[PDB]
Amino acid sequence: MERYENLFAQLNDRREGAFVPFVTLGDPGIEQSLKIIDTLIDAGADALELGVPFSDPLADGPTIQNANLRAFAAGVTPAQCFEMLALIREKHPTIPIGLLMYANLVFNNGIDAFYARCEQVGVDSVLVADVPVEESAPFRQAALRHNIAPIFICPPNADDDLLRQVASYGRGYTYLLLHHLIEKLKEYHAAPALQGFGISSPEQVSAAVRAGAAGAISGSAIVKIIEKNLASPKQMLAELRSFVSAMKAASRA
Amino acid sequence: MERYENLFAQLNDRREGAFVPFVTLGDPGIEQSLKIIDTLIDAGADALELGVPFSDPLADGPTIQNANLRAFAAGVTPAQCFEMLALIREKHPTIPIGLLMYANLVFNNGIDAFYARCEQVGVDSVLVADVPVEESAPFRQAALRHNIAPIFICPPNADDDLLRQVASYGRGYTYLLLHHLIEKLKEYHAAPALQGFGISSPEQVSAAVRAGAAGAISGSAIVKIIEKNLASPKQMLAELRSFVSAMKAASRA
Amino acid sequence: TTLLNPYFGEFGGMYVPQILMPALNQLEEAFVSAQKDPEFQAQFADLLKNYAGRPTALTKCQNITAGTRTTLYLKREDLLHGGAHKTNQVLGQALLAKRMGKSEIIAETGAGAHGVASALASALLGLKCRIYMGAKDVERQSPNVFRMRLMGAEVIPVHSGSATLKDACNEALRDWSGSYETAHYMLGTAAGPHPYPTIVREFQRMIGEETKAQILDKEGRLPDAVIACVGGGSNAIGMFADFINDTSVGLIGVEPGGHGIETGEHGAPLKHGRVGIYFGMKAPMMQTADGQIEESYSISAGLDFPSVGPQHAYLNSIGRADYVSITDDEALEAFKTLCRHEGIIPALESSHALAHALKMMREQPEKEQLLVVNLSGRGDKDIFTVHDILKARGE
Amino acid sequence: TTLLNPYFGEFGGMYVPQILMPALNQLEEAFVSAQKDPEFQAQFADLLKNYAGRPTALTKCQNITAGTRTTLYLKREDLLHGGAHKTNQVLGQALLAKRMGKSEIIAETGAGAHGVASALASALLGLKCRIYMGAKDVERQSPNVFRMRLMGAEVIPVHSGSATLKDACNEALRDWSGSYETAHYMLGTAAGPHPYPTIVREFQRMIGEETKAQILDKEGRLPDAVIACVGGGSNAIGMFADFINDTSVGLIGVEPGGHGIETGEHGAPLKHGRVGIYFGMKAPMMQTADGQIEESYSISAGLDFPSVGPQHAYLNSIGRADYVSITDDEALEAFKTLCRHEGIIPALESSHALAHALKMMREQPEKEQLLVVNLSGRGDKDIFTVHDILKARGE
Ligand SMILES: Cc1ncc(COP(=O)(O)O)c(C/N=C(\CNc2ccccc2O)C(=O)O)c1O
Ligand SMILES: Cc1ncc(COP(=O)(O)O)c(C/N=C(\CNc2ccccc2O)C(=O)O)c1O
Ligand SMILES: [Cl-]
Ligand SMILES: [Cl-]
Ligand SMILES: [Cl-]
Ligand SMILES: [Cl-]
Ligand SMILES: [Cl-]
Ligand SMILES: [Cl-]
Ligand SMILES: [Cl-]
Ligand SMILES: [Cl-]
Ligand SMILES: [Cl-]
Ligand SMILES: [Cl-]
Ligand SMILES: [Cl-]
Ligand SMILES: [Cl-]
Ligand SMILES: [Cl-]
Ligand SMILES: [Cl-]
Ligand SMILES: [Cl-]
Ligand SMILES: [Cl-]
Ligand SMILES: [Cl-]
Ligand SMILES: [Cl-]
Ligand SMILES: [Cl-]
Ligand SMILES: [Cl-]
Ligand SMILES: [Cl-]
Ligand SMILES: [Cl-]
Ligand SMILES: [Cl-]
Ligand SMILES: [Cl-]
Ligand SMILES: [Cl-]
Ligand SMILES: [Cl-]
Ligand SMILES: [Cl-]
Ligand SMILES: [Cl-]
Ligand SMILES: [Cl-]
Ligand SMILES: [Cl-]
Ligand SMILES: [Cl-]
Ligand SMILES: [Cl-]
Ligand SMILES: [Cs+]
Ligand SMILES: [Cs+]
Ligand SMILES: [Cs+]
Ligand SMILES: [Cs+]
Ligand SMILES: [Cs+]
Repeated sequence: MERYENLFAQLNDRREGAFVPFVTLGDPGIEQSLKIIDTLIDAGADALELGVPFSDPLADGPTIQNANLRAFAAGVTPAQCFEMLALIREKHPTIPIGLLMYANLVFNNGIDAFYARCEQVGVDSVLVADVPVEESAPFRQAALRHNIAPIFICPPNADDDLLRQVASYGRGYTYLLLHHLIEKLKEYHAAPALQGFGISSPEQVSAAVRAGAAGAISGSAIVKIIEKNLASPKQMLAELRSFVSAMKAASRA
Repeated sequence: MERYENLFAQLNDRREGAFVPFVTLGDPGIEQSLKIIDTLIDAGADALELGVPFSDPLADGPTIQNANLRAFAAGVTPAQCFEMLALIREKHPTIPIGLLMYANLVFNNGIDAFYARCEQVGVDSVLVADVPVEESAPFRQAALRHNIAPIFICPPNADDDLLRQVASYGRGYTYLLLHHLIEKLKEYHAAPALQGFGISSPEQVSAAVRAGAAGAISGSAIVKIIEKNLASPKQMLAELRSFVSAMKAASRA
Repeated sequence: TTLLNPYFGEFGGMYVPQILMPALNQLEEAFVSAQKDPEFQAQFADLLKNYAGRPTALTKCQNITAGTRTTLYLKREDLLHGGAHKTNQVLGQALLAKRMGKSEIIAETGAGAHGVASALASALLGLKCRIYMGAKDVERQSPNVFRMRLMGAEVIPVHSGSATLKDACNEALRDWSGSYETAHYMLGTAAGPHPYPTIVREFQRMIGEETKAQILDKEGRLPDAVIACVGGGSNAIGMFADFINDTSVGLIGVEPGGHGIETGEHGAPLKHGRVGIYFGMKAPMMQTADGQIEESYSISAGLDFPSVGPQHAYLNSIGRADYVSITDDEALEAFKTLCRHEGIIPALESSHALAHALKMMREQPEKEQLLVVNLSGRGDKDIFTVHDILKARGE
Repeated sequence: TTLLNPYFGEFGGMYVPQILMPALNQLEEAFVSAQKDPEFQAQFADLLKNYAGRPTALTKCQNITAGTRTTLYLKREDLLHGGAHKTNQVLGQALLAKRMGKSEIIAETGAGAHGVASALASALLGLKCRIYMGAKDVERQSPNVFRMRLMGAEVIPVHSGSATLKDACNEALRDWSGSYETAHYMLGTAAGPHPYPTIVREFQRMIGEETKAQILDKEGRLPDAVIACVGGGSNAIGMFADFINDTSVGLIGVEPGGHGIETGEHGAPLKHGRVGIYFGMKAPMMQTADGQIEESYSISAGLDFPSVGPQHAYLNSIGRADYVSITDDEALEAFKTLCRHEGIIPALESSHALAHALKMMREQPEKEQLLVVNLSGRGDKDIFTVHDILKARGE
C-alpha cells in the first residue's frame, strides 16, 4: 500500500503539514484504547504512531514508561496489540499506522514473521527504537519485503554520513530528532521529514512546517492528557479531541 | 610481732593442724563483714586470710569475683578495709591476720607506705596474688622492714629452683597450691606449709596434716556459705560456725 | 563504522537508540587510543598497585581438598580495595572518562559493589558520581548505599519497570544519552553495547594474567581449569582472557541456579534462556514466550541478572568455555565450608564458583586436577543474609 | 630467670600469679627458638604473602593535602586479609602455638578484629579457638561475633568486672593458667606480661620494614614522621620498630581523647594516667585515686582500653616517641574526609592517627613534611556507628 505517500501527496496539494500523535496500545485498557484512538482520528490525526507495551523501554521517558505500566496492569500482550491493529485498520482504511517497537519484540518469534504479521493487519511503518542504522539491515530488509516502511531517527547530533544513510534506508517519513538537516535530507531525497522533538503546542507544528518539514509528531503530549484524565474517561476524550484539533489546525497554516 | 610463729609453736605442741579461712573484707557489707569475721574466730579459725576488693582480681574464680561485686556494691574502699583491720586486731590480739592483695593496691600510694600501714593496724602477712617470686623483691623488702611476712604460692607446677626461692623468701607460712614438695620445703627450711588447694571438707584438712603440712587454708568454701545465705544473716552465721568447727575439729586429728 | 569488531560471532552489537551511537563511538576511540598510550597504561598500573593493592594473592586451600587429588587455589580479588574485583575496571574507566574530558560518572548497581567501586574511584579522581539503583535494591542495600554517599556519590533510586538492576541498567542508559557530552557511563560488567564487553575484559584481564604467572611459579604448569561465577560476565572474562589461547586450560563459568533450574527461579540465561536483544546487546536472555524480559532470581544479588555478556555466549557456542549452574543451597554450603576450613568469608557470588569446584573434587575425588577459583569478592556484605537463613532453617 | 629482658626501662615485667610463670617461660623459649629457625620464618612469610596478601600498598593521598606542603602516605593495613593489621601477628602466634604442640587458642577481643583474626588463623591452621569478649562487647559486636562463629570459634561472654575488654583480658589469663598445657593465649596487642610486648612487636614489624622500603623507593628518603593510633600498642609499635634507630624519623602515637581529656572520658593513660600494675605489666593506667582500674572511653571500641604497652611508655619517657590525643569529633572528621576525598573508608581507630596528621598539616600548611599514617584497618565495621552519629547530629 502507499498510505504515507498518498497522505503526503494530499497534504502537499493542500499546502498542509502532517500532524501525527503517539499513543500506547492498550493504555489504559483495550476498549478505552480503541476509543482513544478513534477520538484521535475523528479529531484530525493525519497518521498514528502506536507503541506496543514492553518490559524495558530504553528510549522512553517517564510519561511513556507509565503508559506501559498502565497497559501491563491491564494485561496487554503483543498478540492483543495485533488484534487491535487489525480492528483499527478495518475501521480506517487510509490513515497511515506506524508502530514504535523495541527490538526484542520484533526479533522474538523471527524478524520476517513479525513484519509479515504487520503486513497482514495493515500496518504501514515500524520504527525500532533501539536499532540504530548500523544494526538495521535485517530489519529494513524484512520491512521492505512485507511492504512496511522502516522508520529511522535523525537525531540532533547527526552527521553527513548519517544523513545519507537515513536518506537511503528510510521510507514513509524521516523521524527528525534546523535547516541544514531538513535541506540535506531533501538534497539526499530522504522520505519526507516529520519533526518529533518535544512538540506539545500548535505553534511547534507551524514552526516545523515553516522550517521545511512535512509535518510534526507529538510523541508524548497525548499520553500526558490520557494521564491527567484517568478518573474521567468522558473528559479524557474531550481534551484529546480539543488538543488534536488545535494541533491539526496549526498545520493548515 | 611473732603471731604466725607463736601459733605454729602452740599447734606443734598440741599436735594440731592449722585451719585458716579466707573471706572478702566488706562482703556483703562492713558491719556484717565484721560480724562474719568474729563468727569465724569464735568458731575455731586459727588465722584469717582477708581480701581487699579490687576492680580486676586476676587470680580469683567466680566465687570470689562475686564477693568483690558484693563489697563494691556496698561501696567498700581500701581505706575502709584498713579501718576494719584495726578494729579486728583491737578485738583479737593474737590471731594471725594475712591479707590477699592485688599488686596495684599495694603499689598505688607507694609500696613502703602500704606495708607501713599494714604494720600500724597489726596485719601479720601479705600475699600479693599477681606478683611472682621473680618480681617480688621490692614487696618482700618493704614487708620485712615493717614486720610483715611476705607469703608466696608454691604451685603444683613448681620446680626445685622455685622451691629454694620460696623457701628462702617467704615467711609466716608457705601457701601450697605431694610429699616431694612438703619434704623439700622442710629440707630448705621454708616457712611451715599450709595446703590451700580447693580444701572444702574436714577430711581435706586431715589429709593435709598427714602429708606433713602444718595446716590447711580454705580459700573459697567460706564465701560459698556467705553466698548461699545472703537473705538470712542469722543462718549465715550458724552455717559459718558449723562449717569452721567441723574443719577445725579435723585438725586436732 | 567502528574501529573494533562489536560482535563475538552472532552475539553482541550496539543495540542502542541512534542518539547514543556517537557516545559509543567516542568511547571506543578513546579506548583504542588509551591502549596504545604508555602514559595511560602507567597511570592505570599505578592506581592498581598503590591504591587498589595489586597483585592479589593466590592462596592454596589445603584443608578443603584433604583426602582428594584436587589441588585448589583461590585468586584473592576479595583482598582488592573495595572488597571485590569490580575495582579494577572502574579505575581504568575513570581514567578513560578523564581522557575524554568528562567530569561526571553514571553507574548502575544492584548488590552495590560496583556502585561503591564507582564512588571510590570518583572520589579519588575528582569526578561527580551518580549511581542508579533499582528502588528494590536501595531498600535492601542500606550499607552499600551509605558507603557510596559517604564517598560523595549521589544514589538515584529507580522505580521504573521492576525497579531493579535491569531497570537501573535502563535508567543509566537513558541518562547517558542526554548527558554524554559531560558524563561517562561506567558500566559495571562485561555486557551491554560495544565497546563495553571489550573494554571491561581488557580492564579486568590482569586477574588471569597474574593467575597464570602465579600458578607457573608455584606449580610449574598451567591449571587444568579456572572457574568463575557469572553475573554479567566481568570477573569470569577477567580470569579467562589470558587463558583463551591455552587450549588445555578449561574455562568454566557458573551461573546462579537459584531455587533450581526446573523452578524457573534462577539467573542462568546462557544455558537456560534464549537469544534476545536487550541492554544494547544480542545475547541469551531470560524472556517470556512473548519476548518480555523476565525477572531473574538468585540468593546472591550480584548474580541476579537475566542476561549475560556476549563473549561468554560466544565462547560457549564454539565449545571453548563450559557453563554450569549452582543452586542457592550449594552456594551456601560452599560459603560455610570456606569460612570454617580456610578462614576466608567469600562473597555469595564467588561462593557459586567455589561450590562448582568443590563438586568437581567430590564427584571424582581420585581425579588429579589443578583448579583455580576466582574469589571475586569478600562476603562481609552477606553475613546478615546468611545469618537470617541459618537461623530460619534452624542451625 | 628469662632469656630476654622483660622490661623497657621501668615498664613491663611479668606480673602474673606464680602458676602462669612456666607458661610465659615456655612461650619465650619457643619464640627465641622460632626466631632463629629459617623454617619457621619461611612458613610465616608464606602465610603473610599468599594468605594475608602482604606486602600491603603504600598509598599517596594527594587530594587531602592539596594546597599545603605536606606529602601524606597511608600504609594500607586496611587491605590485609581480615581488614586490619591484627592478622599479621596472629599468624605468627598461631605457628608458635603449633610449634609448642598446643591444639587450642584463647584470645580476648573487644571491637572484634583481633577475635576475627584469631578465629580465621585458627580455622586455617587447625586450632580450636575460644574468644573471651566482655558481655557488653558481645552485645554491640553481633557482626564480628557471627564472623568468628562462622569460622568455627567459640565466643565466650564475660560478665565479671565491668564485662568489657579489660575483664575479657582478665578472663583469658584466668583460663590460660589452668589450660596452658593444651591452650595458647593469643594476646591481641603489644602489652600484657613478657614476652608478649616483645613477640607482638616482632610479629608486626613488617609494617614499618615495608613502609621504609616503600618510602625510599618513592621519595628517596625516610619520612619526617610516622603516625599511628594506640589502643594497646601493636599497630603503632609495628610501624615504629624499624625506624627506632633512624633518629631523624618522628614516631607519633595517638591515644583516644574521647569526649575530651578534661572530661575524664578518654583512653589516654600514657599521657594522662599514672603508672600501675595490671594485666601482668607495670605500665601507665587510668586508675582511681585509690588504685582501682578505671573504665576508659572512646567512640572507637578498638582504642577503648585503660592502659598501654610498656615499650610505648618507655619510648615516651626517653623522648624517642611523642604521644598526643585526638577526640571523638576529630576522629569522625578525619573519617569523613578520607571517605570523601580519597575513597577509602578507614577504621575509626585509624581515623585517630589520620586526624593527627591532618592537624600537623593544617596547623602549619607551609611546613614541608613527609608523613606516613598507619591505616591500621578498614571501617566497614564502623559505618553503622558513624551513620547513627551523623543522623543524630543532623547531617
Ligand atoms: C563480588 C562479585 N562477584 C561477582 C559479581 C558478578 O558480576 P560479574 O563479575 O560482572 O559477572 C558481582 C556483581 N555485583 C554487582 C552486579 N553487577 C552487574 C551485573 C550485571 C549487570 C550489571 C552489573 O552492574 C554489583 O552491582 O556490585 C560481585 O559484586
Ligand atoms: C583496626 C584497629 N586499629 C587499631 C587498634 C588498636 O589496637 P593496637 O593496634 O593493638 O593498639 C585496633 C584494636 N582492636 C581491638 C582491640 N585490641 C586490644 C587492645 C588492647 C588490649 C587488648 C586488645 O585485644 C580488637 O579487639 O580487635 C584495631 O582493630
Ligand atoms: Cl522514540
Ligand atoms: Cl528514500
Ligand atoms: Cl590466691
Ligand atoms: Cl624462711
Ligand atoms: Cl595495553
Ligand atoms: Cl602501549
Ligand atoms: Cl571440608
Ligand atoms: Cl554522608
Ligand atoms: Cl547529591
Ligand atoms: Cl533516568
Ligand atoms: Cl610473559
Ligand atoms: Cl614448581
Ligand atoms: Cl583441562
Ligand atoms: Cl579444555
Ligand atoms: Cl527459554
Ligand atoms: Cl575450542
Ligand atoms: Cl562437572
Ligand atoms: Cl587423574
Ligand atoms: Cl628472624
Ligand atoms: Cl633465622
Ligand atoms: Cl579536603
Ligand atoms: Cl555458624
Ligand atoms: Cl562452641
Ligand atoms: Cl574464665
Ligand atoms: Cl635492607
Ligand atoms: Cl625518588
Ligand atoms: Cl622529624
Ligand atoms: Cl625525631
Ligand atoms: Cl591520674
Ligand atoms: Cl631519643
Ligand atoms: Cl603537633
Ligand atoms: Cl619547611
Ligand atoms: Cs599485594
Ligand atoms: Cs589435596
Ligand atoms: Cs546471570
Ligand atoms: Cs601537597
Ligand atoms: Cs588506650
